[PDB]
Amino acid sequence: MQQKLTSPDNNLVMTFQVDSKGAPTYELTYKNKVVIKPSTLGLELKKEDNKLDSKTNLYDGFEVKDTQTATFDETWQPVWGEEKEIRNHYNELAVTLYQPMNDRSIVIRFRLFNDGLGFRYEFPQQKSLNYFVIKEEHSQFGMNGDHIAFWIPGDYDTQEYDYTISRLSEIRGLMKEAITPNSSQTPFSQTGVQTALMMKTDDGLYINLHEAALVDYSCMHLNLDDKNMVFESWLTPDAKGDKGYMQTPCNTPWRTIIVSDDARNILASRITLNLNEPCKIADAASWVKPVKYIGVWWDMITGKGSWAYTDELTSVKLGETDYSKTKPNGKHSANTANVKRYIDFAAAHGFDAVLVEGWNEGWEDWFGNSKDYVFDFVTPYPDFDVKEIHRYAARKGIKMMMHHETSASVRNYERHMDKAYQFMADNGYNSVKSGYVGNIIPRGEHHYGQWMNNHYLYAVKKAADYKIMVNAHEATRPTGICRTYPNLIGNESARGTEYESFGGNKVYHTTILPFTRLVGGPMDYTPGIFETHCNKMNPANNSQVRSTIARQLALYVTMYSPLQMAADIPENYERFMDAFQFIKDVALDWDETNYLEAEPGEYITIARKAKDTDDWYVGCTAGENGHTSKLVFDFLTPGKQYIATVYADAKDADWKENPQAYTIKKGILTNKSKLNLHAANGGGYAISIKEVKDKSEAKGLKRL
Amino acid sequence: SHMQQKLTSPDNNLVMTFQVDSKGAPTYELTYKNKVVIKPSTLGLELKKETKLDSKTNLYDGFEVKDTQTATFDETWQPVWGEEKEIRNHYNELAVTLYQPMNDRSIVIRFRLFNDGLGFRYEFPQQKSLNYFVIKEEHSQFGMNGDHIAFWIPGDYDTQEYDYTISRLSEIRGLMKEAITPNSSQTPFSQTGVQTALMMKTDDGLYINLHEAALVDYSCMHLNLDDKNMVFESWLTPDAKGDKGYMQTPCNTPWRTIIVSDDARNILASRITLNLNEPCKIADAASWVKPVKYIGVWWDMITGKGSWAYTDELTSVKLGETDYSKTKPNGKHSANTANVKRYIDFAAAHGFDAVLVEGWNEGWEDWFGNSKDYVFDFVTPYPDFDVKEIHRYAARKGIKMMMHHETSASVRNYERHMDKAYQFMADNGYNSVKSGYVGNIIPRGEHHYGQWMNNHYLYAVKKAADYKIMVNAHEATRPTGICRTYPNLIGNESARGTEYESFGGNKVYHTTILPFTRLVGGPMDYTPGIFETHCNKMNPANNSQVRSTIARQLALYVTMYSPLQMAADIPENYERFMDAFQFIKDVALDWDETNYLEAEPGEYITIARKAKDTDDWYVGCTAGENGHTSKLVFDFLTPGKQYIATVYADAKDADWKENPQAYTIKKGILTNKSKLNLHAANGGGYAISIKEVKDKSEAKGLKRL
Ligand SMILES: C[C@H]1O[C@H](O[C@H]2[C@H](O)[C@@H](O)[C@@H](O[C@H]3[C@H](O)[C@@H](O)[C@@H](O)O[C@@H]3CO)O[C@@H]2CO)[C@H](O)[C@@H](O)[C@@H]1N[C@H]1C=C(CO)[C@@H](O)[C@H](O)[C@H]1O
Ligand SMILES: C[C@H]1O[C@H](O[C@H]2[C@H](O)[C@@H](O)[C@@H](O[C@H]3[C@H](O)[C@@H](O)[C@@H](O)O[C@@H]3CO)O[C@@H]2CO)[C@H](O)[C@@H](O)[C@@H]1N[C@H]1C=C(CO)[C@@H](O)[C@H](O)[C@H]1O
Ligand SMILES: [Ca+2]
Ligand SMILES: [Ca+2]
Repeated sequence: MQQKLTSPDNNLVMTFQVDSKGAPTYELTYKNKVVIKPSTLGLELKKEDNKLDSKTNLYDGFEVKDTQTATFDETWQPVWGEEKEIRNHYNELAVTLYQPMNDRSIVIRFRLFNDGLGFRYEFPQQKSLNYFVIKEEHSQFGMNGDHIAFWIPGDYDTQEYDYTISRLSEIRGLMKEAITPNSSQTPFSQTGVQTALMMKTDDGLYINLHEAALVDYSCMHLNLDDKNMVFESWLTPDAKGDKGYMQTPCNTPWRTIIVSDDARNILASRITLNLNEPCKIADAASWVKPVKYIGVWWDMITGKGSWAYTDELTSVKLGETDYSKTKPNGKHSANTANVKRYIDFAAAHGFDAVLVEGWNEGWEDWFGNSKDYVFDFVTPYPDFDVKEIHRYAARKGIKMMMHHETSASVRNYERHMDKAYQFMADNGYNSVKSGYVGNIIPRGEHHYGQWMNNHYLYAVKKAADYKIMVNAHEATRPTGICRTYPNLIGNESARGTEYESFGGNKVYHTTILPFTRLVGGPMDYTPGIFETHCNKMNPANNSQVRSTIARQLALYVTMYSPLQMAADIPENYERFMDAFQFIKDVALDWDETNYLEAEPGEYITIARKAKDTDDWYVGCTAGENGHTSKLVFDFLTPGKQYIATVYADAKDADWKENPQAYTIKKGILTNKSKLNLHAANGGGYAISIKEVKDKSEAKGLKRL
Repeated sequence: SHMQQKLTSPDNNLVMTFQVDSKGAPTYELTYKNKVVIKPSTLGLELKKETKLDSKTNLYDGFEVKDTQTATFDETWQPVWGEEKEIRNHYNELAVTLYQPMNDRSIVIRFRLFNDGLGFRYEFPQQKSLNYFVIKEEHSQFGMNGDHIAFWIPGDYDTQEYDYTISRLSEIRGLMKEAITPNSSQTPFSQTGVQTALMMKTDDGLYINLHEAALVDYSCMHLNLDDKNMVFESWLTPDAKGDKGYMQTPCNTPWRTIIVSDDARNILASRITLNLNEPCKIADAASWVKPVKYIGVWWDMITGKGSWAYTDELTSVKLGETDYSKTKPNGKHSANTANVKRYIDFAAAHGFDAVLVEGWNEGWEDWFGNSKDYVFDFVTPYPDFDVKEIHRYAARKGIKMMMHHETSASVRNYERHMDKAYQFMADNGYNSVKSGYVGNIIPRGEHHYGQWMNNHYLYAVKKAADYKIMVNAHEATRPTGICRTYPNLIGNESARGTEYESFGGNKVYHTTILPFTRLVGGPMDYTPGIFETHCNKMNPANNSQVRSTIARQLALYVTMYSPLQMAADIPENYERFMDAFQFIKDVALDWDETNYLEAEPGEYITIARKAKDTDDWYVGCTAGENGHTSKLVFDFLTPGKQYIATVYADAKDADWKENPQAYTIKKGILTNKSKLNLHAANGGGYAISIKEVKDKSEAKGLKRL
């Protein structure tokens, strides 16, 4: 009767069966500890526009018709990632479920790894199941206790919320305050949360609930039954309230449960990526590449500068408004002379590209007007010389990063997309930062519905045809699709550094993101703010970045991404050029990654080996209690000497009272070295460890 | 303030009186020859709100006249194609600037009064307190002076493919249920809602038409009747969230029109709709836009004889995955090279310009009602359709192929494929395309006539113009004169066409109403020309019968104006009646002059037109269930000239139901002194070709008629 699937190491066991009413039921244990209590699986379908009642049932009345098992064990290499190779090793169980009352069958495929379980529903092409609409997916995740969760409010339009750390039973009472103001937001439940969801159990376990390969389907959130402690899939509705237009053969994305008694193993898990389809960009390795950049950006985010060219018009209309006849507001940062200054800085310090926002016509009306024809993505303002900027950047060996804020007007963006990408190709742009700020147009749709998920992928696939890399802000959070389309080098899709200018992010924010948001794909977090007091940029902005300078440096290692921005303005980096050296030195791609220390909400310490080098980089980020590390460099090569530079919080450093106090020490390290470092409140540290290649490097240096 | 204003038509017959009432509501009234046409009616709009009412939502009262400007316009222009060579645009104008103290904002209401009607629109100037706004409801009233007889179809956000109903305004409510027949995509909105291009006949001898003009960047207007006070009010089409228009100043609403006369023929002669549209924007239009007479592989599938699909063995298909080469032909796929060539041969042998082919591309297996997103790619042909060979062959025969772009209402999908689709047309010699939008709109939640889709339809036409492509769009929002601005929009169905004669039939009087309603604003691709009226001969399972005689079908080439005319039957049926087919072969598609000889909505329409750049005339008469007797006087012909006339008429015992294929053909001479008595049978009519004699040899052996 019951089906049992075991992980390769025998530590995890998944038991499957249908109850007495034919409802698919599964459960999972880890080291003999209950991780997932008996939980049901199934979906309810929309009644077909006027048997008709029984057809809506795709949740019970099932009989196990057939079962197939198999084992997979292959290694693959991502174009860019946290390590050179990833091993995909799992035991699989596929259950064919027949539903007599509707004469149709579905398949539930289970893949069990040593670090977690993944499952998905498969809908075979058959006589009685072709086109169908999903009313709701009912995938349950029954918890064995009132765990501690690290969560953000379930929302169909934004994920730019600070995390909350509380018991599952406390979520309901905390939801109201957890939902802060945002340009576009649609919370759905007093107990709804987003994925990836991170939890810590009283019996020493760490559990992460998420999904993988979100394609041709609506984004999954989780709704908590806080009486029975059961999380259940809650999909994003379209403009009519429906949750998915399907056509067999088709599959739902995978649902994942990553678990371990060691928090570091959650970060090390590659289940999400392993469950995605293999790379579909044949020549990816020839053009896809990591990018370290700076940009004309923080000016506008802080309010010092503006995206708009003029402030004298009540509104603008592309093709009618003649900007050449308008009065400059004197705050437009995207002007040729200023852009060249950034290009100079980028070239002088080894950066790959320079982002510039506010370069094109239309910014006057970019915010909250639900404007359809808001941008054309190709017409520059009078003070932005596309060709001259291109000429200069190219001569300096710098690439300009295109900016495509859509103001959430999606049909408008698609209509202009080919011309926009061609414009990029014709003017030397091979990477683009897109955005979707505001309520979606078509009006009625949400940012994470099936409709928009299709758009985001459409944009990435078309970009691949033009050999363009994409960094999409406000898009649906990643679920590992980067394996399939490596040109998607980034997404924000979470609360980033920009909010440190909008009131600030919680001190423990970066000690949570790697356990949640980063599972499924890198984030364009835009770290590197040295002048943490925003009033120095804009007197009217009293927001303060909750970090020390040393912790900002650490983020280049603790916030993984092949796309890394040094977000502050050149002048501020010039004020602390000694600390800036770490940002200049740090790599963007890795051959190896060692998670040294990890505890969600408290601290994260990671060491990574730069790809194709013998150099290592270390970073530690900590919460309000700071953190003391006892580092052991036994991961370094035996018999080798290393030049180590330690960027750490000075004594009494503090994110609030003394954020710019840091020390820099240079010495020698070997695999026998041990170091004690203390991360302050909202602080951390960064270490560059370069293999000695010449005696004339250790001169005057002593062992640390 | 500001004593009521008076606006008069050039001929003094119409008078529009405007005044803001005691509560600040803009009010207008209209009289024709001292008879009330429009009783005091208010104008204004309610806006969407951006513990108490927000005054900003109020754009209907609390106004005061701040300024007024009058002007007269009198200019003549020439359409690329039309019912006559030149159109005179002559009106007296009154523009009223209305200031709203409570919101510190102003709007303008512009009135244009012609000898045959009134047009008005709202204008929203760019200003400090009015920039971006959303319309909740437009409140344009049209107060009737009585319980008039109306020729209407159910107000609907998704379809206009309904038969007309003739009833008193007070009877609409009780007839609505039965007037709403089954359709693939329909959204009725009121028990007393009707579609615009509403025709009425009053007890005191007036004919009134209510409609709109220049429907651009705005939601389609329908009319909702208050049958207790007989007041019609603008009812716009909602978007997926229920809103009725996203506006940004400066902007204007489309024009609202009231066409009136005591002579029904003058309703047909009115050019107010076209005159209110913006002038042509296609500079080189004359060099590529041209009328098209065509036939097509079409009726086969409409009747069920053939299929659009290539195979019947699949539960569904997925473009790019389904390999049609490995599928079994269903043996009913009409869109195959050899068959298409037969049509091309026929088109060339009889002087047609183009051949339409439907079911040529992959995907038709799932085209109907699945709300399928990636339903077509508009470029990949089925295994049995050789695009290049057909192009070479058609070119060799002097024929052009008409592209078919059924979208199955999946709009984002069509837009994503549009440039490649139009480029494919250009690369393969297709200069015209018949598009379609069958099914509920995708994005799901939108309706066929909302602001969103109206934008799409125009987007498709404007892009087509860049490719020098002409468009004929089925299921799109009904026309409002935009063809003046974009002459490449040579057609729309957007009403119940001949296809329904195969779906149970159209009412016998249908074609005696369309010219008074649907045709106001633009031509219709009605696809006339069915000679074998019994569909069971095409498909035994189809017992539908076309409600027409053969002679009436010929008449439609003159009474259903269009620069795009199809001869819808299959070649074999035209072969059976080649003598009658001669009229379809001879009739012109564009005209220098049009004379409306007889006209009564629901009963009969008789029209005479002079072919452009010729001295030849064509006449047609279409009648309802009571038939019609005409006393034709050919004084519109040129004095002293001889004409070779061929009369195609119903036999004395003809009847659409019992004897539809009984006709007579007479050839003789006509002069401006000639007179003919003709009788159109029940559901019948007649057609006449009148060619000026160019060589005395042509009149040899012929006598005067
Ligand atoms: C540019 C940015 O705009 C939006 O951010 C808004 C926040 O969501 C609001 O909550 C609000 O923040 C205010 C605080 O609530 C308030 O307590 C005080 O601290 O002042 C804050 C600023 O007024 O206002 C924010 C600005 O409107 C939007 O939600 C966010 O996603 C946008 N960021 C993206 C857009 C662009 C432009 O193309 C890029 O520069 C960024 O990289 C994107 O991430
Ligand atoms: C092709 C055509 O399909 C749709 O027409 C459907 C009618 O709207 C329905 O009411 C229904 O008619 C049936 C009668 O109700 C029933 O009493 C009996 O008489 O049988 C009739 C036929 O079954 O079914 C019709 C067929 O599904 C749709 O509404 C209509 O707009 C469509 N016409 C356009 C589509 C194409 C294809 O690309 C072109 O061939 C035509 O030119 C278009 O006008
Ligand atoms: Ca953002
Ligand atoms: Ca149709």
